[PDB]
Amino acid sequence: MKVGIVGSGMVGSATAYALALLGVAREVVLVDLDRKLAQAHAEDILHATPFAHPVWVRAGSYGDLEGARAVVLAAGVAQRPGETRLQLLDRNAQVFAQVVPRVLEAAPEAVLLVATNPVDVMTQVAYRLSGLPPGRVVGSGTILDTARFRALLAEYLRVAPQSVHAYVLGEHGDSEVLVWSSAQVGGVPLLEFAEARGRALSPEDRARIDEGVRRAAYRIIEGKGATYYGIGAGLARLVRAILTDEKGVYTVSAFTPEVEGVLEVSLSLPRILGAGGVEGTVYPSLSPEEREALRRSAEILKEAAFALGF
Amino acid sequence: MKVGIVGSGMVGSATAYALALLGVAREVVLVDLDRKLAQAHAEDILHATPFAHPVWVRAGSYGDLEGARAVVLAAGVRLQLLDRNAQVFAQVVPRVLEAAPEAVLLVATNPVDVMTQVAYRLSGLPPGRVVGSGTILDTARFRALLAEYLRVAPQSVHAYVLGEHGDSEVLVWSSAQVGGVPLLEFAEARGRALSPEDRARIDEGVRRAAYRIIEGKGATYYGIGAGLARLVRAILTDEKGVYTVSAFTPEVEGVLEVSLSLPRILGAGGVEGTVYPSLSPEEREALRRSAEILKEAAFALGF
Amino acid sequence: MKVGIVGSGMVGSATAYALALLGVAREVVLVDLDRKLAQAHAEDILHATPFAHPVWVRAGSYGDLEGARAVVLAAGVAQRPGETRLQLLDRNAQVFAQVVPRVLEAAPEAVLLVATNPVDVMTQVAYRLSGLPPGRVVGSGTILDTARFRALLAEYLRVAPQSVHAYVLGEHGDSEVLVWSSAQVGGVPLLEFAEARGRALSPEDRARIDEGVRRAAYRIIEGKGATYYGIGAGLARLVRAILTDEKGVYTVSAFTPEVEGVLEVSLSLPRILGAGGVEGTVYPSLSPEEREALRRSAEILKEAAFALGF
Amino acid sequence: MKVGIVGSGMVGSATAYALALLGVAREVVLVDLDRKLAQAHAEDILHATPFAHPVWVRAGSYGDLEGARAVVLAAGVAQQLLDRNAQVFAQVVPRVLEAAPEAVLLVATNPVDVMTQVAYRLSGLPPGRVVGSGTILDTARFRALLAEYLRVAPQSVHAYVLGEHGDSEVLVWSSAQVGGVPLLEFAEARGRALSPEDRARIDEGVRRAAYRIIEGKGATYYGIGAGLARLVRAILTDEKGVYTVSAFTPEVEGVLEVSLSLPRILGAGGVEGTVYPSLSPEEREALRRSAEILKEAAFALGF
Repeated sequence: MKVGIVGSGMVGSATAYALALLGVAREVVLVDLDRKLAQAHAEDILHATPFAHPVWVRAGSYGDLEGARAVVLAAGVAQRPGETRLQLLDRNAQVFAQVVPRVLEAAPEAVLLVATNPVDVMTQVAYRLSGLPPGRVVGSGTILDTARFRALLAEYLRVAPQSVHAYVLGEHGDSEVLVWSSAQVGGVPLLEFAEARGRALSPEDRARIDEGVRRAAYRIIEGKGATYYGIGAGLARLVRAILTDEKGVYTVSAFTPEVEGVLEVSLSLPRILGAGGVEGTVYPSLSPEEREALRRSAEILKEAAFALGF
Repeated sequence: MKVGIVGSGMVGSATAYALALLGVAREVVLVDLDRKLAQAHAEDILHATPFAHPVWVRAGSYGDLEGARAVVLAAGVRLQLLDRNAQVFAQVVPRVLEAAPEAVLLVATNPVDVMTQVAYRLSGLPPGRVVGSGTILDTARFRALLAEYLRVAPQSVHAYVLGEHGDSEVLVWSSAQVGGVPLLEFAEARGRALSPEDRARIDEGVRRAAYRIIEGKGATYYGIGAGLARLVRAILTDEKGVYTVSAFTPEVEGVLEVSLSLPRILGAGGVEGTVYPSLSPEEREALRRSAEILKEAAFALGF
Repeated sequence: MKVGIVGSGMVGSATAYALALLGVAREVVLVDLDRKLAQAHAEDILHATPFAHPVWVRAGSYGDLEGARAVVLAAGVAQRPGETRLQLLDRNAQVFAQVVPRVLEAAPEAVLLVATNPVDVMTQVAYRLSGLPPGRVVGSGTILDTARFRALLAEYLRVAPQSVHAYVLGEHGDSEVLVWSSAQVGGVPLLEFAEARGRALSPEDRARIDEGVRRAAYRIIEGKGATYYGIGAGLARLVRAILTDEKGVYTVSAFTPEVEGVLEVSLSLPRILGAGGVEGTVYPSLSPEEREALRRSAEILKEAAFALGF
Repeated sequence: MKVGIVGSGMVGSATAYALALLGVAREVVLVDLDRKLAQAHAEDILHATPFAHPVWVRAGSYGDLEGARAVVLAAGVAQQLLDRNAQVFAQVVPRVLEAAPEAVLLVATNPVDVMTQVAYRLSGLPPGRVVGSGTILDTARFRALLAEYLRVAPQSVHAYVLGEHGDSEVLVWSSAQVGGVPLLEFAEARGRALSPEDRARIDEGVRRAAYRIIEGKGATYYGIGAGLARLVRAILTDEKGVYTVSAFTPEVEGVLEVSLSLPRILGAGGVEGTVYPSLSPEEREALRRSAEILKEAAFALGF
């Protein structure tokens, strides 16, 4: 099976590196305006594959994305000195306007998996441009924050992460929501389970955890200039769900008819991911304050789509 | 790390095979009165290892269990039968713990809940240290069938089978989650409302599995072999994962000092916590009843 | 991908088990005239799968082999009281006469993987009946013995097994040829490597090791009646090689035009195994002594097959 | 087990990432002067681990290297550079062994062959304990291109690149083996004659790889990251596998006291054996000269 990746900076290349080291697919195709950036990365990574799995990583054009069952969009541009947010956004919006049609031309039946930040808006942009059903365009969304939330929760409780069920919903960013209230451990309420043991989650712990989750990206960018390793592996996992038609549940961003009163916006909710993209939503119980933080996350996101016209 | 298995019949040797194929442990020691049987299974399995993982599978004595961090008891021979097996354990358990005072005991011998209770009493260890495979195959089969019906990955399905492993085990439909939401509410949102005949169909698939396998081939071993290996992995890696395994428990639904499957946290010291699911009146009554026959079976046997 | 197995005894079922636990194919189909036996084994193994990899193991008919890319033939009958080896071979050759056309009817593109003993003659039988090119019919042959030879050499030299290249060739069994002369480690000749390692490999070490390889099957049969775990995993690896078009080198049995002058005979030589089965033979340097042992191994198989009618 | 990585740039951080995704060690510790760079890379990678294996990646000081079996030195500093880096190693090496006295030192810093010699002198350890990545990438690429050309699994191709990592490295065509048989012979059997033209194409493919990668992206790190992770794994598992890595060598073709890549057996204590292949006159002579230039470079820098 073939995976494509458009955009061969750190995020696209680390995604290819993850795909190869985990042996997710037999073929990975890097596509980038800078033909020879794509080539350098592809060849650097090919040097790694003998020490892991038989995986054919190459640089390529959109035509070489033929039969790709999933195409990662980590396209976009290197921000400029003094280039504002909204400015960079308009630029990436225009990159996608060129990327999406070309990808879908070579790989009509590919799920499009959007990585480019801000991921929720770029997801909505690629959805509108694709002219596809909304399930076929999936954004990586909050998956790393969700998993980080699970990890920190599992740690404090002393149980396996895979026993912890817990979400981060909404915008991938400042307004994301940690769903404390219907989080579970082995199928039962989490806060309550904690309590029945050593100590219930304290105010200090909750916000130490909230800060562990919420300001991770800021810490990373502050210290090294950008995040890419984390999302590389998260994208690989999603690619894996798509190629194997897993139908696992992931907090990914997609176009959603309505949420908490807000209409036609892309954001992360728990969704079932398979060979054709997201194929069902799993809406969990929310508390009134989580519900309200979500409406609010949706609206922020809706307004950012307005400013781009999508 | 070394794993021990006492009893080199089909269940024990299949566990060794699953351990080796999955690469769970670097060293696996099969111990059996019939030494030549243990050696033959060990060597057969050793020929497999170049095609999987570096795992030293061998036959040995009780003393070769020294330093083993988990030991599987698969040494099985009506409650006359159940009497013979308790006699065996009265030999096995002291000799395992002599060579390996640190080992978590993983009871596989039928009936597993009773034998888990007897292993416990004989051990003199704390209760978390003696763990019976219990209902893990049935719980997983229950999740598998539900996942298929719902068209969702089994890992998103949290459903339990609890109590006594066998005919009277309790499928806990009532509080089953999926994606963290109620099973039935999720089932409708997938356009597959669970029908009492669906519910009964699935029930049949879980409950009658072992009976079908025995009718066709005379014994079951492939499933529990892999299940025990997964359990051994949990112990060796101090996973603290949740598994519906049997352990001596102070009280279940009023019934005191009985061994049976509940959702339990499993790590390097054995089970170290219970995660008690929500039960409906029917299920609870079933469970308390299950707990009762087991309590007095153990009691008939002097345990 | 789908793999079929005909014959659901201990060899066929242990093979299904190894395929499931190692996650080799998405679907495994066991076919046995004794349907309740096939069904019992498939369902026992299906219960293992939640603890390893998603694999659909099921019992079925020849018709259910359709689209299979490899079918393991572990078909056969139990020796009766006072029946000769050669009488048994008759009855088994007859089992293959029924099996082979039915398998090919339903999965005309499958590589056939023969496991039934004596594997070399049975490979010749499968090949003649199939009507297929020689590359399509492959016997497991001596892969277990070759693997053991290497493991023993490894442990003795203190070096990783994958660094040791030693072959067991010819007829699977007492007649097999351990190729000492051209065995190499790290590319260079075994016997100095041992030297420049502070292990000389007295003639007593080679005798120890020859007994280790040659007499394993006997020891196992004497202690438990049959072997199956070893070949179950050996076969699973051959299947993986076929499904991944690996073109790896294995000492497996195939119909060979000429070996040391003996014509049209099946036995193990080093062979390249890929999606179409064996696609090349690698002939290692042989010593006068080994060459004559191989020649002689070949002509006893040639006779036995012709005497059988193949 | 714990692995240390000193130097948290792209090589050091790609290595930790490789180690994490492949699930090689349970603890990965990153050490860098720029504490925040190390912390950021570590936290970035920690976010990946839920989607691969349970691995604890973290920033730390030399003290946190306690009990590390292997420590990667990718501490080259941004640009006489030699001298510069030679000083770094004078600081780094003593600190590491203080925390991790059984630690094999794994030099990644370029030029890797001299640095491996540097690290060795300062080590005060047995020669095998200091191992430089050397030509492992080029050897693997050489095998990959040959496998591709001959239509055969890479695992079957036994071919080495030896000597100095870089433009004067030696492809050992003469004694290369596929499936145990001489290379050129196997090419025949395949009907895939290795002509001078084909060898030139393959040579360029191997020799000019890093050049091409530097030109398109500015630096190389993904490949060496996975190669180092494999070397680390060999060490942690006491594999005793054969790798073309750089190590201090008493004499090579008559040149004395020089560090360069030869096939070496790699285990828990570092390299514990050298496997010297047959060399054509051309190759032997090219290797001899390379070794000269290195032993000189080693001596002139003060090692």
